[PDB]
Amino acid sequence: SFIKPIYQDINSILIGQKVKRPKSGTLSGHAAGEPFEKLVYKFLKENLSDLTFKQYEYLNDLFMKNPAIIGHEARYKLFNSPTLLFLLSRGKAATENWSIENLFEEKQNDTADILLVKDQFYELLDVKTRNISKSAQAPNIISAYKLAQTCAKMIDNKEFDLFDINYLEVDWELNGEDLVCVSTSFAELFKSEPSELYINWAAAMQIQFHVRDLDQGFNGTREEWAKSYLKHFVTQAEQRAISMIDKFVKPFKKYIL
Amino acid sequence: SFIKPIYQDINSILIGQKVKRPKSGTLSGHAAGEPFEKLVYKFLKENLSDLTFKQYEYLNDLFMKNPAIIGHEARYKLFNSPTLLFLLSRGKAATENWSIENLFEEKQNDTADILLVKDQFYELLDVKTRNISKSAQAPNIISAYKLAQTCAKMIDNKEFDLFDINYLEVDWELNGEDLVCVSTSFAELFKSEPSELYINWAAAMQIQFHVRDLDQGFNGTREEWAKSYLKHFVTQAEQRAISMIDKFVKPFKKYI
DNA sequence: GCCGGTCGACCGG
DNA sequence: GCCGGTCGACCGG
Ligand SMILES: [Ca+2]
Ligand SMILES: [Ca+2]
Ligand SMILES: [Ca+2]
Ligand code: NA
Ligand code: NA
Repeated sequence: SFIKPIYQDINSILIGQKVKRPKSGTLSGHAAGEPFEKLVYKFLKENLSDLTFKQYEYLNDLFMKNPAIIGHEARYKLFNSPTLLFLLSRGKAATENWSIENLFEEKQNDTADILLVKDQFYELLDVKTRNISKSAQAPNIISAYKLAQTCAKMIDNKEFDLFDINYLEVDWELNGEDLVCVSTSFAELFKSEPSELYINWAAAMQIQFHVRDLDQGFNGTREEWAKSYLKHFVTQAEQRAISMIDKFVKPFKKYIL
Repeated sequence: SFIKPIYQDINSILIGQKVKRPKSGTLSGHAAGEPFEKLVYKFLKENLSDLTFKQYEYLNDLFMKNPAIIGHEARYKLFNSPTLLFLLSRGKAATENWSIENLFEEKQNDTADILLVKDQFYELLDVKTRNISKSAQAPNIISAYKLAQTCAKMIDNKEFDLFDINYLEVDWELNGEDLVCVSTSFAELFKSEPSELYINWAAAMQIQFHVRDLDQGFNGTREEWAKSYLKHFVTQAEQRAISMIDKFVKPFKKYI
């Protein structure tokens, strides 16, 4: 990680940073701590200025550093990596229409919140804000499906030393007429036991876990991670197939016969 | 519907309205046109003050005119309807610790945005916002599961005349800073063909469609709508179990 | 004390 | 038309 070494510099400037609350008055979903994510990034941009990039920010530069390139085919080859492309790309149309006049904007679908790149190594940073004023179910981490594919693309293309997926939990609470961070948590996806990783199918097939509680004792290799997770996914997919019928079918069959 | 009769009147007030954008970043999800639901409730309050209630505002009122009744037990009996309870009631410890000094607030998973009650009849209205500046996918209408549960309850209790679930789509487009409502659409769930409803399992098993495109020509009994929906629900469920395997199993089995 | 359901609203490598 | 993932972050009728 490119943040791990300065987690204390970050964690510190965070706790106690009174930030105005959303003018909307819902504090749910994106609006929840959206301003917080911005807060985190802004710091990196000033500390690790050379490695910090917003996912679209990276893209716009990537394309702009190669102006003599056009079309989707050519612009995709600029990733020099299938996996890393499947995680950061935009889509035929969006890619083909890119321009210095029609840049890329933040897309709700984007895999990573912030990108940290250096020495041909990428760190996909996804921050999760958590309202400490209450106790709720584990946040959405990432799509198990998009994770299963990323593993396939890793195994097939043999790319085990290219990127990392790390999370930064930002605990906040309501105080007065504005929000306030009260603590933080960091963890590395590829450092946790894959087999134990929880997949919430209904919840957009997302993996769910509080960063604060994520274990980090995986001693195996990266290749060993992918292959191990992909096995966990399938198993859970099968198990879910059955349970789905046992829960959304059986108890209702007495209304159609 | 207590809204329909004056749809044209609401549709005229909303068009033109504006809402300042948040942190000036990704106006999506709970942070998108969300604020427009606050304008629907407002105008609805001004023209139907005796029937407009935030689902929580309503519950706080119910309990407030029943000082004698305390405890989750009896407090639930205050709904006088299982189904509606499954759709409006709050948690156990929540209804227990309720006091005029600890009222209900906005819950993130509350079935409705607005509740229009009148003469023992309810209208669970769910407002939908949308940036028409782009051809986007259809929004989450409601949990297909929660719906199947609702119908099943409607048949166990014969409650085929008590509530209606309707939707109000409000389209907006960015204009400098604030977002300005440019259009509107209204539609009644229980009028659409319960069999042509699209269940997106990966998307919180939510029913998905754009209000402006929902068909309104069902010509059966409410009892029929339910029976049908459960037949359509149970079917799709089986089909999903099979689709999963061929999409999250076979293409990944080469890896072990 | 183990687990997963719901709301909001997004385009198509 | 039609089909369907994905990011965000929420507690118990
Ligand atoms: Ca995030
Ligand atoms: Ca709504
Ligand atoms: Ca299309
Ligand atoms: Na994520
Ligand atoms: Na809904």
